Order: sequence, then C-alpha cells, then structure tokens
Amino acid sequence: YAGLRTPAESFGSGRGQAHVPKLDGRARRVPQAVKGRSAHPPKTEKDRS
Amino acid sequence: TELQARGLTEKTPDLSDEDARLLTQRHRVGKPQFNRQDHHKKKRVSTSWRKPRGQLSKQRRGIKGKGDTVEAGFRSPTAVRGKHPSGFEEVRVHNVDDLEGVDGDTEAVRIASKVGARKRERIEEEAEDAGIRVLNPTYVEV
Amino acid sequence: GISYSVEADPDTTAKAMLRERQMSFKHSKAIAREIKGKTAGEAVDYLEAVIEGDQPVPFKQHNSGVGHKSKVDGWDAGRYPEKASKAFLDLLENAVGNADHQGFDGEAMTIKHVAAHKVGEQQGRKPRAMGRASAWNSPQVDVELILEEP
Amino acid sequence: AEFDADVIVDARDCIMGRVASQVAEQALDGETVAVVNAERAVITGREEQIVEKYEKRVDIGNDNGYFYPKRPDGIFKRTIRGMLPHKKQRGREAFESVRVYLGNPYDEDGEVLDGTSLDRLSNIKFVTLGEISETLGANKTW
RNA sequence: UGUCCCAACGUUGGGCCCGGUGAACUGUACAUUCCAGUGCGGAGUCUGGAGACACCCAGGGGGAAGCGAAGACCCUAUGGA
RNA sequence: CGCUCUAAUUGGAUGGAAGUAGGGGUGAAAACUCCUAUGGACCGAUUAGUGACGAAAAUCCUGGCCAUAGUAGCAGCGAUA
RNA sequence: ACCCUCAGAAGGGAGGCGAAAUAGAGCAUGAAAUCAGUUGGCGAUCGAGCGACAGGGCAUACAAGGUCCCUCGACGAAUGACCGACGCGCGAGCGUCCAGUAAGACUCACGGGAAGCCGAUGUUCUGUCGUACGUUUUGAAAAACGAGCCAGGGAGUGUGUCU
Ligand SMILES: [Cl-]
Ligand SMILES: [Cl-]
Ligand SMILES: [Cl-]
Ligand SMILES: [Cl-]
Ligand SMILES: [Cl-]
Ligand SMILES: [Cl-]
Ligand SMILES: [Cl-]
Ligand SMILES: [Mg+2]
Ligand SMILES: [Mg+2]
Ligand SMILES: [Mg+2]
Ligand SMILES: [Mg+2]
Ligand SMILES: [Mg+2]
Ligand SMILES: [Mg+2]
Ligand SMILES: [Mg+2]
Ligand SMILES: [Mg+2]
Ligand SMILES: [Mg+2]
Ligand SMILES: [Mg+2]
Ligand SMILES: [Mg+2]
Ligand SMILES: [Mg+2]
Ligand code: NA
Ligand code: NA
Ligand code: NA
Ligand code: NA
Ligand code: NA
Ligand code: NA
Ligand code: NA
Ligand code: NA
Ligand code: NA
Ligand code: NA
Ligand code: NA
Ligand code: NA
Ligand code: NA
Ligand code: NA
Ligand code: NA
Ligand SMILES: [Sr+2]
Ligand SMILES: [Sr+2]
Ligand SMILES: [Sr+2]
Ligand SMILES: [Sr+2]
Ligand SMILES: [Sr+2]
Ligand SMILES: [Sr+2]
Ligand SMILES: [Sr+2]
Ligand SMILES: [Sr+2]
Ligand SMILES: [Sr+2]
Ligand SMILES: [Sr+2]
Ligand SMILES: [Sr+2]
Ligand SMILES: [Sr+2]
Ligand SMILES: [Sr+2]
Repeated sequence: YAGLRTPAESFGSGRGQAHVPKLDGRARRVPQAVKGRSAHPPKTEKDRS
Repeated sequence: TELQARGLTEKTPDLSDEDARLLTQRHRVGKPQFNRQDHHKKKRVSTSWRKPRGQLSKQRRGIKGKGDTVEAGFRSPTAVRGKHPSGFEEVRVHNVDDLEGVDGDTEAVRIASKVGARKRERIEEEAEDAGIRVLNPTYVEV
Repeated sequence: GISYSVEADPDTTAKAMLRERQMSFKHSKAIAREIKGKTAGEAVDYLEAVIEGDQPVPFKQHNSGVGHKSKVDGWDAGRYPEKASKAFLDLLENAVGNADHQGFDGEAMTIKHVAAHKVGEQQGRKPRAMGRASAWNSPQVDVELILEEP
Repeated sequence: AEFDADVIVDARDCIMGRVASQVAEQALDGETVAVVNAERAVITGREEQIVEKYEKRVDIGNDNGYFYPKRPDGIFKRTIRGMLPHKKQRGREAFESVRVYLGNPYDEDGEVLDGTSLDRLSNIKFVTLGEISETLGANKTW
C-alpha cells in the first residue's frame, strides 16, 4: 500500500496543468510522482527458490 | 634541482613495418567526434552517444552536416586498435607481481591511479630493471 | 556567505566586508562598478554626492525604464541609490579604519577590489486578488572590499 | 578623391552589363577598377521599355526602403553590385575597390574592354545612361 | 442638451522624473527586419532580392495565425448522466 | 557497454579510497583509463548470480534557479490632510 | 580570549584553537542551473537550428599525448600531360609520334628546421552542407502537439495455467 494512502485526485483539464493526482496541492500516488507508489517493486509472492 | 621522471620514459616499441604503417594510418585518418545529436543545443543533453531515433531526425536520415552516425565502417585497423599513441600495447598494473610476464619491447605499463606512493615506488623501480616503460611515471626533483 | 575572491598581500593591503545586507543587489553592482579603482577618500566623497543627489550612479545593466542623466559620462541612464550607497560608506568606514589601525594611510589607499554578491533572499509573501499569494522578497547582499597602497 | 586604380575602364559606347560583368570579375581577382564616362555607357533595346523598368525601380519602396539610384553614377555601380556577393567579406571588399565616375577625373584615358563595345553605325535601338537619368529626374550635373 | 456637426479650455487623481518597497503572467532555440516566392496551400528562421552601426526613453497596440482554457460548435466512442 | 547487491577467485587504499572540477590517452560506440586540484574513508577486477538497472520529452513529479524587473502595485471609494 | 572598528551581544578587521575553520553552527563532500568579479577569443557596417567536416588567426606552466614543417631522393594505383615534329579541319579545334613517358595520393630515407612547436583544448574567421528534438501524420521548420532552465525522481512486474 506504499504510496496509496491518499485520496489524491486529478483536476483534469482546465487549470493548465498535467492530469496528475494531487492532494493539498501535492502530486501523489502515481509512479512519476515523488512520494508516489513504486511501479514494479520487489514482491513477497515471488518464488525465489 | 629539477623534475625528472622515473623509468624508461623515452623507450619506443619495435613494430613490424605493417604495424607502424597501420599505426600511422589510424593517426592520419582519425575519426569524427561522434557526439549525440544536438548535445550542443541543450545543457541537459550530454555528449555521450545515443543512436538518433527520431523518425524525422536529420542525423538519422543522414543529412550532410548533421554529423556521422556510428557504423562499423569507422573501426580502426585490427592490428593497431587500442594501442597507445607511442605504439605500445598497454598493460594495467596494480602491483609488482602484475609486472611479471610483461614484454618491455612490446608493452608499456600503466599503474592504476588507486595505487599509493609507497607501492608505486617499488613497482616503478622493478619495471625499469625489467626494461619496461611506465606510461604514468612519478616525477622526482633530482 | 562569501570569502574574498581575490588574493591580498597582507603587508600592503587592507580588507572589509558587508554581510547579508538587505538592500538592492542591482544597485550594489552599479556602485561597486563605479568606485573600483578610486581612492577610499574619492569613493567616499563620490558616494556622499550620490546621496546628496549631485552625482548619478551609471546604471549600465539594470537600466529598464531608467531616465537619462546628463551628468552620466559615456552612458545615458543613471540614478541615486542612497540606501546601498550608505551601506558602502559603512564598508569604506570599516576598511579605512582597519587600514589605519595597521599603520597605513587609510583614505589614500586604492580600492583594488570591490564586488557585491547576492547571498540570498529574505522571503516574504503578499496577498493578491483571487485568493492567491505571491512572493514579496528582500535581497541579501555580501560585499567585499580590498584596499591597497598606491 | 584619388583612387589608385590598377585599371581605368572607359564605358563610352560600351554595353553596361557586359562591362559590369568584367569589372566584377576583375575586382574579385583583386583589381582596383575605375569606370569612367558612366553617363556615356550604353544599354540596348527600346528606350520606352527600358525606362519603364528603371522607373518601376524608382517607384518601388516602403518603410524598410528600396533606395534605387537615379544618376548614371549610381545606376552603374548598383549594376556591378548585383554581380558581387556584396554581403560577404570578400564580396564587399571587391565592390569597395571599384568606383564609377561621371566624365574622366583622370589624366590617363581609360581602356575599352574587349567585347563590350557597341557600334553606333550598326545600332539604333539603345539608350544612354545619361538619357535614362534625365528621364528619371536626375540633375544633369555631368 | 457637446449624442452629433467639431472639437476646445479648465479641475482632481494617475501617468513622467527622484528615494524606499517590490511581485506576477510568460520563456524549445535563434531572433535588426522588409518585399515576393516556396512550403502540410496563413514563414522573423527555407529561396531570391531589398534594407540594416550598437544601446536606451516615452507611446499607441499592426504582427508573433500574442498570452490565458487538452473547442463549448460538428462528428466519432459497441463513453457518462 | 554501464548500475545495485550476493558468492567464489583475486587485488587496491591515510606513502590518501569513493565523489567532484579541470585536463591527457584508448574504443565505431555504450563506455574505459590516466594526470592535476579538491577530498578524507573506503574501493575494485575476473567468474557465476541478483535485480525497485540506464531519460530530453509524458500541459510528467519534487527541489533549486535565471530572464521577466528595479518593472506592475504602494493613486481612483464623497473620509483629498 | 584580548585588541581595533561600529549606535552595536550585529557585522567587519586583526588574533587564538585544530591535521583541517575553504570543519565556526541545516558547520563531511559540495555537481548543474545560475550570480558577482575576472582571464582568453570575438565585438558598435552587419543576419538567424546555434553545428558537422576542411582549413586559417589568436590564446596555452608542469603532468597524463609527441609529433609536425621544408629541399631533395625512393616507391609510384587509377589517371595522365606540356613542348616539339607530322598530318587534318571553313572554324573553335583534332589526329599520329614523343608516351602510358613527365606527373601521380600514401609511406619511407638523407639533410635542414619548429616546441605554442604538432596533437589537443578555448574562441573566432573562411569554405561546403545545414529551417532543432520527440510525437502525431500520406505529408512537420511548420501558423499541428510538448517543454522556461538544471539536478534528482519517473514506465514489460508477480502468481497460476498453456505453448
Ligand atoms: Cl566490430
Ligand atoms: Cl536581484
Ligand atoms: Cl523606399
Ligand atoms: Cl552576398
Ligand atoms: Cl538597331
Ligand atoms: Cl600507407
Ligand atoms: Cl518489453
Ligand atoms: Mg514512495
Ligand atoms: Mg549539452
Ligand atoms: Mg521609466
Ligand atoms: Mg478571499
Ligand atoms: Mg479536447
Ligand atoms: Mg452539443
Ligand atoms: Mg446514457
Ligand atoms: Mg577470478
Ligand atoms: Mg536518473
Ligand atoms: Mg524519447
Ligand atoms: Mg516592460
Ligand atoms: Mg558543508
Ligand atoms: Na494518508
Ligand atoms: Na515467495
Ligand atoms: Na544593460
Ligand atoms: Na551622458
Ligand atoms: Na553626459
Ligand atoms: Na539590354
Ligand atoms: Na525606389
Ligand atoms: Na463635454
Ligand atoms: Na502589437
Ligand atoms: Na505546466
Ligand atoms: Na583554431
Ligand atoms: Na502527438
Ligand atoms: Na518535429
Ligand atoms: Na506551417
Ligand atoms: Na515562472
Ligand atoms: Sr473541456
Ligand atoms: Sr589517486
Ligand atoms: Sr538591461
Ligand atoms: Sr570570365
Ligand atoms: Sr535570407
Ligand atoms: Sr502602454
Ligand atoms: Sr527505473
Ligand atoms: Sr526573480
Ligand atoms: Sr494619498
Ligand atoms: Sr480604485
Ligand atoms: Sr581570523
Ligand atoms: Sr609509373
Ligand atoms: Sr531531470
């Protein structure tokens, strides 16, 4: 759930801004966002044997 | 009273005629810079080479003036490729034992930068006695 | 903060510095530029004349909208930055003071080196229309001065 | 005011364009040329159509400006400028070592360049630079 | 009856110059342009000419198909309400 | 070719490691390497592996910063001080 | 610490400590963007994808590169003469012989020379070519879309099954 604990939403078109989820004026959740989730991180379910 | 470099500083390797010829060719022909397209137009774009991939790229399309594109045809002569300009083949050395098996007539030695002064002194005096030139010699005031 | 950016022979030189002064950085470049090479005493008289309004300071770089001044030589735009001038008078006061304490003829020394450097901004915020606020800052300026025997 | 010309060309009864072409050629080869008797230079064709063309050039213009010369002096020099890359260093240099004159300010007579001569006994459809200038409204100072 | 013929003079606050304070919009790059042409047919940047010494102040806004808003019109989506 | 960490084999470092800056050499190239200054404690090579492994771009994200600019505003309200 | 300066517990100067204060308080290192001062090159008559490749100017402590230039001679691929003689053409000019000769890129040897001198690096000038990049597109310099600049961040991953 790292990076997913936020209700951040995108404003969409209109304010001359990239459609990126934001909360309190901060971009969040998405992989390109600082403090966002890891896109393809190490996973516990992976069989390493 | 003046700085002097240790070792066989002026030593030259002995090359077959064909090798001296090819070494001379490489040096005369040279090659283009081969820097990345438009690296000069944007600071965030470094000089390190990257194949131009734009569908419309002028360099990719091979337009005269946009610089040469890396191709095998630019390779240097096999017989000389990699040689130090002096003609010597270089051998990376980290200690005195690395000097073993090195032919001073054909190879010159390059002491890794990490190596300290104490160990460099030993390596430098052992290479000279072995008739091996050291490309990056220590300068002492003699 | 800065460090003197030029070498100085202690035996024939005297130094001084201003720190984090809240004054126009742009005015400081203009003033430094104008007094360099002058004598401490000449610089002082010059700056007093600027504050008095009898001598304009050439504004050669930060000159947009600035009106021409007949007394400006070789250039057109100039002004009378009294605030930054007074700060430079404190610098010269300190400099010449140090110079004399060392046995030199303070006022007589040449301003060998003098340069202003922007060390930062004291940040401020100003409420604007439409529920937004924008920057309203103060420049922070360091300035170095090296006096040297003729 | 004194012009050490290596060559003094006499444009009298000579086809302007043909002289201009040779003076440009020589100027580019480093020669300093003085064209004399410009008002007497000549241009073949119907006087009425020739003048219309030069009148159109006088009328063209705007704020940016299209300053076209009216004196035979300048007409000829502009003609030469059109055969020189006057905006290039070498071209401006050549052009600047060329001068045209009304009458002959020299004591030495000019020479008639081969192939540029017009024979009045065999031609009737031609005009004179002086005539053109007068029509254009120039002040016949020559 | 200054809405108009047809505009004038005046008043107060700005505007302009000086001290202090001191933002924002906008910025691929280059950029002194003009006339024609060409080009995905609506070019400061391509071609040909023309013009062009650098910098600065004030101005009214012709152009940058100016800036501001992933066109609201129209159609399309095995979209929504 | 380059990056991380693991293992085996094997090396470098306070007689100055990594990093950074400027500079020399090699390689078609990814990139490798040396010199000098700074720095003041760690750093490789080969082989077999491991992978949150390579950016110029997404009106991409966050931080920092320049031009804009000593520019707009600090006048306008029946309360001109 | 002490002293000097100052309206001054500010700041500055000098000084003391320590291997180091360019370790003096968001105080290990200290990139880029970018700012001040300054060095080299260019610069107030001249033109715009900012360069690539050639070639000139000017600039250069050492180290890590050491070459380069001129006479002559040797070798000498494709190519390839002048002149002279003879013979044709109205003419421009051509043919035959001289002759596949002289010449001919590179490379080398002898003799002489250069050390800012050769390379290289900075900048500038000349020549040739040249209207970014990525994307959308039949067609992009585009008056189609994206970005102010830099640094860092930023996209084929796991389980199961199948082939
Ligand atoms: Cl290969
Ligand atoms: Cl500022
Ligand atoms: Cl005109
Ligand atoms: Cl030209
Ligand atoms: Cl006739
Ligand atoms: Cl060869
Ligand atoms: Cl993939
Ligand atoms: Mg995270
Ligand atoms: Mg770049
Ligand atoms: Mg103004
Ligand atoms: Mg409100
Ligand atoms: Mg839309
Ligand atoms: Mg509708
Ligand atoms: Mg519905
Ligand atoms: Mg091994
Ligand atoms: Mg990265
Ligand atoms: Mg890309
Ligand atoms: Mg403005
Ligand atoms: Mg620090
Ligand atoms: Na939360
Ligand atoms: Na597992
Ligand atoms: Na200026
Ligand atoms: Na003046
Ligand atoms: Na004046
Ligand atoms: Na004619
Ligand atoms: Na005209
Ligand atoms: Na009225
Ligand atoms: Na306008
Ligand atoms: Na944006
Ligand atoms: Na050069
Ligand atoms: Na697109
Ligand atoms: Na494009
Ligand atoms: Na277009
Ligand atoms: Na901004
Ligand atoms: Sr909309
Ligand atoms: Sr080292
Ligand atoms: Sr300015
Ligand atoms: Sr000719
Ligand atoms: Sr043009
Ligand atoms: Sr206006
Ligand atoms: Sr990644
Ligand atoms: Sr700013
Ligand atoms: Sr008031
Ligand atoms: Sr108001
Ligand atoms: Sr001290
Ligand atoms: Sr031969
Ligand atoms: Sr970045």
